Amino acid sequence: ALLVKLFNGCPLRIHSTAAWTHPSTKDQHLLLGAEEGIFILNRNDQEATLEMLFPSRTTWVYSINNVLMSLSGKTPHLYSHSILGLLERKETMVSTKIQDTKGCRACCVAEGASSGGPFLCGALETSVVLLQWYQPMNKFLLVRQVLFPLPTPLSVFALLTGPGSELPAVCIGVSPGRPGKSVLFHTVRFGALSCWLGEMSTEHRGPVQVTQVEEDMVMVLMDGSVKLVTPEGSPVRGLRTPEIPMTEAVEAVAMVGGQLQAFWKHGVQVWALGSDQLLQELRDPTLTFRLLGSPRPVVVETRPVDDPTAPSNLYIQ
Repeated sequence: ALLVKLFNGCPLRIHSTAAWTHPSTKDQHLLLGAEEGIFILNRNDQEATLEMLFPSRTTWVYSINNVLMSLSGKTPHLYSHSILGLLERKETMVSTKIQDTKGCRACCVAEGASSGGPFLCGALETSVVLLQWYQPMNKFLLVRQVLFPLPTPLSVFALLTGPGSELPAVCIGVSPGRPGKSVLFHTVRFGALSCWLGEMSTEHRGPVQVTQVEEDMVMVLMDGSVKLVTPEGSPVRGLRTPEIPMTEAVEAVAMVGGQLQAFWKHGVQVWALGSDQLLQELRDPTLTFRLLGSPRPVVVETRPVDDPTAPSNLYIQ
């Protein structure tokens, strides 16, 4: 009804997805970070093929132009890959390990924008690394490494950028603020050493998610609700009612066409604007749904309930 099938019976264990379009061509290819390695999804006519590009286990994947960034290896490192190079090594290294990223547990992205980004932030043990996009070399460069108070286990790990921020800041948690209107972000600027005590609610209740969707708007999933707030955590005035209660046990959310897409164990819901309608909805108790990537593109995974051993089907939005 809403989801378009990409692949039938995927035997891979997929952790992360990102998109890429071949220059001088039309169709974008899906890049997949899997336990089995990095794959590209090709499609000649009505046949889809998953082609391996990089053999190391991969938990995180990200592309900009013709560069693929990845978190890979049994001992994790941040990598950069030439996508064209990877492809040319499979036609019938181009892959560089990045310094000081050994043991990296997680990477988040900030799409600049006024700050001369994009920016990558990798979490280590007692420190974080900050990488900045450097166009003249089409390369991310490590501009700052700093000691940082990292929770264990990592929960929220996102980059927030307010207007006027020269650099993004690190958000490693979120808490309730004004009941049903605002949130309190746990953001630490680079070089600062802060943490939050007391009512450090052990994982609130269930699913939590912090995702900056606009220069001055952050999407927050917390305590069965989705709030649209400023990067400082204030409610976004203009327009009205920036909160949407979740009817389902929503696990993940995304902002796509200015619309809110929610994902839960047995479905996908679409919501409109600042909070009003409910547009489309996909429900199926026989299928276990799982968000793989968002918002560009949205990639969703299904399996028969409840057979996690089974191969999966892949979809786009």
